[PDB]
Amino acid sequence: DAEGYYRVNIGEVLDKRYNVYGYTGQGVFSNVVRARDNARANQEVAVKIIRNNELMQKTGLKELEFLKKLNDADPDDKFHCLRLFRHFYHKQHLCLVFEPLSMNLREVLKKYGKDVGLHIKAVRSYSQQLFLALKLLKRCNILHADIKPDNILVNESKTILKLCDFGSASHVADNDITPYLVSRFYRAPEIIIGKSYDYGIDMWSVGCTLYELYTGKILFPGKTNNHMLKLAMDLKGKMPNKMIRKGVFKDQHFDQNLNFMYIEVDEREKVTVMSTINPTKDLLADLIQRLPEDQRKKVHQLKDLLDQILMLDPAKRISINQALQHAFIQE
Ligand SMILES: NC(=O)c1cc2c(-c3ccc(C(=O)NCc4ccnc(Cl)c4)s3)cccc2s1
Repeated sequence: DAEGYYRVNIGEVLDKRYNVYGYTGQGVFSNVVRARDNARANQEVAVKIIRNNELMQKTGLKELEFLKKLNDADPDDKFHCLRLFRHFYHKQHLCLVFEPLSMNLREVLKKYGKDVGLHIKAVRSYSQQLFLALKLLKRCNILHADIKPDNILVNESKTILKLCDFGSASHVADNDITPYLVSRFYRAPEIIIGKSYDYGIDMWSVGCTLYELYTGKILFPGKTNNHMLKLAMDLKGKMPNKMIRKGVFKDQHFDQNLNFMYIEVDEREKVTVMSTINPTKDLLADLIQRLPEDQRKKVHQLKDLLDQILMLDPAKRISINQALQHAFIQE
C-alpha cells in the first residue's frame, strides 16, 4: 500500500504453487510468510515478501545477490547460512523462497524465561555454528552487519542454526563511513569512532549475541553511540590512544588530550570528563546460579572466549580459526 508492505491473505497461491497457510511474525524489514509448495508434494517453505518502494527493492536485489554467492560457495551446507531456494515476483513485490525454519533466537530466549538463557551445551554448539558462518562470510568477502538473536534462525529440533537477513550486508571494498551501521546493541567500537572496519564487526556482534544467549539479557544496552562506548570501556578499560586518533568521529566522544566525554541526561545534557575508565563490569558474575563442575568449567571457558572477542581494537581481536579451536568449543 502507501508504506510499501504487501497485504498478505491466508489461502492465496503465490507463483501458482505456494499456498500460504500461516504468518511467521510480520513486522519487519520485509514481511515473511509460511507456505506449502503444491508443485513439490506440499513441502513447507518460507516466503520473504520484499517491500514495493525503491528503498527496499534495491535492498532485496542486494540480499538476493549475497544469498546466491554464499550458497554457491557452500554446496554441502556446512557453514550455517540460510539457503535460498529460488525467487519470483508477485503484485510488484520481490519474493524470496527459503528453508522451512522454525523460529529466531530472540523467540527461543522468550520461551526460556526472563533472564534465564539457553543451556551451556546449546550455547557451545551455537558458538561453533556462528563461527562457521563467519568463516564463509570472510571467504566470500561479505560483511553481515546485523548479527543478533533476531537474525539467527533455528530448525524445529533447535539443533541447527542458520544466519538470516542479508539486507544490511555489504562487500569489503564497498565500505561506508557511517556510525549507525549494525543494530546499536551489537555495534562494534570501530563503527562508532569512525575507524576502518572489516570482518571484526561481525565477530564483535557474535560476542554480544553469545553473552545474551547464556544470560538471557543484552550485554551493552546503550541508549546512544556515546553510551555504547562507555559500557564497552566498563569491561576492557580506556580505548587505546592509537585507535582513537585513527577514528573520523573521534571529536564527538574524545578531546585533544585523548579523554572520554560521557553524556548524561538530567532534562539537559551533562558532559563528564574521564581521564581513565577502570574495568568495573564483572563478566564472570553476570554469566553465573552456581551449578556442578562440568557446567562451571564450561562457563569459565565462555568468559575467556568473550574476553578475546570483546577486544576494543579489531587488530587484537580473536580470529575465526582460533575461536573454533578455543577450549570452550573443543570439549
Ligand atoms: N526475517 C527474515 O528475513 C526471515 C525469517 C525467516 C524465517 C522465520 C523467522 C521467524 C519465524 C517465526 O515463525 N517466528 C515466530 C515464532 C515464534 C515462536 N515459535 C515459533 Cl514456531 C514461531 S520463521 C524462516 C525461514 C526463513 C526466514 S528469512
